[PDB]
Amino acid sequence: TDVIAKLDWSIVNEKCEPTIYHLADCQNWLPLNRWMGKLTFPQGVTSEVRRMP
Amino acid sequence: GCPYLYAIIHDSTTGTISGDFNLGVKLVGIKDFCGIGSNPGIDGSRLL
Amino acid sequence: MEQNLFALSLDDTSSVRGSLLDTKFAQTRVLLSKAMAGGDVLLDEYLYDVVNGQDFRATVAFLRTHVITGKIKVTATTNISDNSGCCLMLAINSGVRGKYSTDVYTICSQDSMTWNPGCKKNFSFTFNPNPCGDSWSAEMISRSRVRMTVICVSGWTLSPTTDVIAKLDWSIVNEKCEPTIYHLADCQNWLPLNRWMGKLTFPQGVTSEVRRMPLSIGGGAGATQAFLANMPNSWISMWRYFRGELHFEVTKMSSPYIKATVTFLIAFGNLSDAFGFYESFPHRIVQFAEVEEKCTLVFSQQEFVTAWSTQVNPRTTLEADGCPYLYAIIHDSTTGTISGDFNLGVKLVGIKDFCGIGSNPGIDGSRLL
Repeated sequence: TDVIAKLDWSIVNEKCEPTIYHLADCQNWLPLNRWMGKLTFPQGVTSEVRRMP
Repeated sequence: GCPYLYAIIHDSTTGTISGDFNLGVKLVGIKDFCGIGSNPGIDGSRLL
Repeated sequence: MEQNLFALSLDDTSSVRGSLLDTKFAQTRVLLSKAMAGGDVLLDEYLYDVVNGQDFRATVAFLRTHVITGKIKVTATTNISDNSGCCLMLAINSGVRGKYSTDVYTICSQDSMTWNPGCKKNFSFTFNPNPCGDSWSAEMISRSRVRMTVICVSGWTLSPTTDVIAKLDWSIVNEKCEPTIYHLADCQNWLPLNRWMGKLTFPQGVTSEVRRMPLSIGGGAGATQAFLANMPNSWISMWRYFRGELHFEVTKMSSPYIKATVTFLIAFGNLSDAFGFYESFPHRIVQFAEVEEKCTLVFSQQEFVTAWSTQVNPRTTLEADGCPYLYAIIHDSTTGTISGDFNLGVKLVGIKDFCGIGSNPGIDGSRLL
């Protein structure tokens, strides 16, 4: 049957911190969360390979 | 001339039920990033 | 500038060392049918030939090293759904002649490896191509014609949607290669035989089930109008009687879906099939977790009053038999939500504190199981 998933929105006790992007050429760490793709591998002994830019 | 992240099947996907072996690949971040010179730009990009 | 060349980093004789990356010298692709109940020969081939195509970091150095110092690590990759079983085996042997038996009992006498891709994803181990040295070369196993094999011991309890394949990662790992020679010393600290005991088959249903295995593993195993035997088993046949601590490796080759509780023990032959009170004899009860694949059975000296005949005459009634038997009884009842059988691989790996008694004149062939 169709199913459902519940959500429990709560305001937890944690400090809210900012996440800003600089133009500093050298960065200790920079987050991008850029998706790379949905890899799809069909069954069988097919010779399979995928490239991501 | 630019690197690629490769995903190769070592052995072979399989199962006792019709289906596909999907994989979500997400680049979360770059540690010790290093940006070189300003980019003039270039319209759009490869499609995947 | 110029320089003298007779004395350069050119006469290097040292064995290949490094990471499992510079050590990978061979990758063989071996396929599996969509259906193979048992005894199928997935792939047979001389060891040295496994390199033919290959071209990895280590490949080149593999051939060109006169004397290797490390064992070979073979690693298979292959997984199948939780609701399906199967059992494979990779076994190397020093040599082969004529139309040999590809059966299981024949190949697992030397270095072998068994497993179920249904519960344990990838299997691997290390072996020594030169069974009596501590060194070996590429040209070595090529000439002495070292043959390795791959077989299916028990079919799929359920068929996969498509054919599948399992890859192999041949590497020369950093481990000392040690010999494994058989003496004629009547008293031995430990003696390995790896003599297979049989493929136990338990049909579903509440059927009253029991199986006996001869502790008189002399002469070899059965076969129509002929017996086949590996070197080890064939060798222990050298003695009349014997005894010692028995070790056993019982493997599950059926889908973890096929649940069943089996109980083992040592008892004699005259025992009825409708006995029931086996549970009054010293025993070991065996269950299998959804994943557990192997279970080791140890039977100390206290389960045998005295030594027993290595091999007894084939035409011997089951009640006239006076030599122990390894018993496998169903405690409750095999079961499942899918048609299939609960197969069990029983292999006698070795005897601790072995004791061989007097030379055996011999006796042609042997009981058939």
